[PDB]
Amino acid sequence: FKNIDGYFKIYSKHTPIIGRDFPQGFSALEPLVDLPIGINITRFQTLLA
Amino acid sequence: SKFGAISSVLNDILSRLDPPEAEVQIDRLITGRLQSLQTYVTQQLIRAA
Amino acid sequence: NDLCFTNVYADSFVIKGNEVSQIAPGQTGNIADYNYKLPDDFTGCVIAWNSNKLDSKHSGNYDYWYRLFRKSKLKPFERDISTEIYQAGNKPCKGKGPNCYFPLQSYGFRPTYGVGHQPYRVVVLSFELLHAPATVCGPKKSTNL
Amino acid sequence: EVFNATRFASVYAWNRTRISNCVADYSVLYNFAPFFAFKCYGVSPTKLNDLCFTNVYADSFVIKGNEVSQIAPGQTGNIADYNYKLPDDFTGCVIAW
Ligand SMILES: *[C@@H]1O[C@H](CO)[C@@H](O)[C@H](O)[C@H]1NC(C)=O
Ligand SMILES: *[C@@H]1O[C@H](CO)[C@@H](O)[C@H](O)[C@H]1NC(C)=O
Ligand SMILES: *[C@@H]1O[C@H](CO)[C@@H](O)[C@H](O)[C@H]1NC(C)=O
Repeated sequence: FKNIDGYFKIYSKHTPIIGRDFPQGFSALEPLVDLPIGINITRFQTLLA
Repeated sequence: SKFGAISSVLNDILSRLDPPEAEVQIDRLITGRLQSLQTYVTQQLIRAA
Repeated sequence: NDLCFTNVYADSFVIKGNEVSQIAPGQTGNIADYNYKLPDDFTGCVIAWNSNKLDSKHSGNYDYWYRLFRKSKLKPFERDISTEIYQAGNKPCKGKGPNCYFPLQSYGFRPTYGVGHQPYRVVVLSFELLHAPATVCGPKKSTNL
Repeated sequence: EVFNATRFASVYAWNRTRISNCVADYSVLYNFAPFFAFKCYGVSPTKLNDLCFTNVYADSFVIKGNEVSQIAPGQTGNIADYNYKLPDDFTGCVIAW
């Protein structure tokens, strides 16, 4: 996620990789949504299930 | 050489004028200094030949 | 009316006469530095028309507001809506009076002011002339490829 | 000596002091008076210690409370019309304590 001049950009790629942890083989990221938020972001938090 | 600008010192022009007006003067300085460097490089080429 | 714009942003507000000269890409003044700041690479239009028939009345009208006291600068296209008293000296003072100033003062308008003091209704338009799927157009034409 | 004076002239005869050949430090102004109206028009109260000027005029006069708000460019009143009129194009500051 990035917030240059607003325009929130979300990149992603879903694949069942080897599954130990962060892989070593290279993988690309395909942008999914690019939406102009145009606000002030300073802190970040994640939700659960 | 002021090259047709207000002053000859980049740190003076930057610290004295705002960005969007000092842009013209710094562009003039770029066009002059880089042309001088180009002439020097060409003369070096001839001397090297 | 012969272009395509991905997104159009229409800001709106009421300001005085000299502030119209103030409002411009990267300018100076408390309005341009603590109230509203445009990006240096602004691509859009500014619109200003004197409006003393809705923003003025007998006995005055002080409903409008503007900020003169803010700790730092405004970044382009930010708000900051807040009522926090400016710190003067070193006092953590919270209130009105000496060395404790209200951040924003009234922008009061009356039917009888000078031209530079007359309500100047200003609306600005922001455009994004970049490579993206556009939304808004004018006369549309289409021929077979 | 302009803010430690004891006989600030009246508004009808406003003393005008020509300030020349000096370094304008505004901290001596900040520590001398617990201000109540430090509004500026052409510059910023904070943005003044880093600016150069050709000449400075300090007009000093003691006046009533509402007349403080009266004193401003493009104003009216018994003081703004007959005693002291601030030009609409004024580049300076007023200080009231
Ligand atoms: C974003 O919010 C923080 C915390 O209120 C503030 O310090 C910062 O200046 C803000 N950025 C803006 C409004 O550009
Ligand atoms: C006058 O100067 C003296 C000496 O620094 C100081 O103590 C006093 O507060 C000053 N008074 C005014 C009104 O400036
Ligand atoms: C202005 O101040 C000076 C200070 O020496 C004084 O001599 C002069 O009489 C004052 N003028 C008025 C109008 O009070």
